[PDB]
Amino acid sequence: ATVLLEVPFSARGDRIPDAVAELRTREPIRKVRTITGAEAWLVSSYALCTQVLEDRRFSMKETAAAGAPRLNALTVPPEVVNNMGNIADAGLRKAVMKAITPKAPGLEQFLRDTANSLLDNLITEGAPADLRNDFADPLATALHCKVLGIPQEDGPKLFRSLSIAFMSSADPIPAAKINWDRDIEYMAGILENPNITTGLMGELSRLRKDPAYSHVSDELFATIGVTFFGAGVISTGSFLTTALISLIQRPQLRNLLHEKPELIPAGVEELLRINLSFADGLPRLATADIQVGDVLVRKGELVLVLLEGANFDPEHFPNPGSIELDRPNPTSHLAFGRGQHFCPGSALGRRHAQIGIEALLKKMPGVDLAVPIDQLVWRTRFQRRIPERLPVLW
Ligand code: HEM
Ligand SMILES: Nc1cccc(Cn2cncn2)c1
Ligand SMILES: Nc1cccc(Cn2cncn2)c1
Repeated sequence: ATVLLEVPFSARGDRIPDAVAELRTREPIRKVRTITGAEAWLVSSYALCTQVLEDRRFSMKETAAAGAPRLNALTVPPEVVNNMGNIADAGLRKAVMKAITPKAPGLEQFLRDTANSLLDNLITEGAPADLRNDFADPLATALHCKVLGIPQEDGPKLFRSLSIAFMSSADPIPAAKINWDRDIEYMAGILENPNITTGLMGELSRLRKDPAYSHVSDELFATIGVTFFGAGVISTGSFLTTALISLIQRPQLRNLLHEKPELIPAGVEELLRINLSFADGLPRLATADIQVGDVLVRKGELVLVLLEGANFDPEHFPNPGSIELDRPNPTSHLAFGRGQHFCPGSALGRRHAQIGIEALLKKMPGVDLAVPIDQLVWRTRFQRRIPERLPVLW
């Protein structure tokens, strides 16, 4: 006898497991067991991933209900799982979305200058350099302090919550509450701090005193700062780190982008498509009985949308493991989700990666791994796949 197939399959973010293509061909929706012991439906084709993400009866907010089958334990309060819904209900969606575009005057120049400074520091110090801890993550942290309007020197302490806040655990995590309550207290103080007049927190601070928002809670305003910092920094830092591995493993591409930097946006879009940064499928709870493929999903069941299942589906993306800059459907991947919950940071995340890559390739055109790739240490039981260190030379 064997036990029911367990998820996730592997924490390694440098290769896709052969099980994904076997599932997708043979059983593109099938039952699995999560780390909590709950059963769930794992969906792994482009067609069925899109179906689930476009039908709101597969609900994100209902995954927080008491007694539901769970992918992992909550690391935030349960109402926060409906964060963007709560922001829309408070009349804040347009303003939040506006503050996190990469379009603010000076923002791109600030990203380039920050990237170049970080890279000059590594060159001065000499190889090997850790491109996660000393490049991608500080670049994401600096970006988010600037986008929020908060001091750059507060970024490192906020960032050190993230190795716990984004855990994917079978059980509640006591440190996640300690850090959440401290970070909410910090963001509440930011809303009271007259120096904070720019970025997302400067805008929320003004709207908070405007009569049209007088009954929006201070808790929601503070929660927007904590959740957008955390989700944006973990998502951009982890994506850029694993994208740099994919790039370094393709010297030909590396060299093409270095020669013809105008191709960096197309290269980043393919790097998004093939990215393994999400460690788990996106969870949803069925609110009705719904046919998905050969399975009737029942009300109350958990469904997990496997992004690499969609993004490596050869019926949508022929030769899915190859980066091809001339695809006719280049942005149709699911790296930013799809439907109601499509990522509102998508433009920002694209620009962080494009600028980080352009700066790296101009400063370190000969970048290469400084250790055999199998020697990277992949973080486990986490919502992202990331190497603990990314040692390079040039
Ligand atoms: C390369 C970087 C990023 C990737 C790959 C990414 C990916 C995603 C994905 C897959 C979702 C959908 C989740 C779901 O449907 O269950 C999402 C939603 C979200 N993302 Fe991102 N993200 C990135 C950057 C950012 C940034 C920069 C921010 C904010 C500063 C951000 C904030 C959010 C929020 C608030 C949601 C929830 C939206 C909703 O529920 O309507 N993300 N992101
Ligand atoms: N209030 C709060 C904030 C963040 C996370 C949680 C869930 N949890 C409860 N104990 C450990 N984690 C509860
Ligand atoms: N960037 C990202 C990816 C997956 C899930 C989320 C959810 N979120 C909503 N508010 C903060 N985080 C955000």
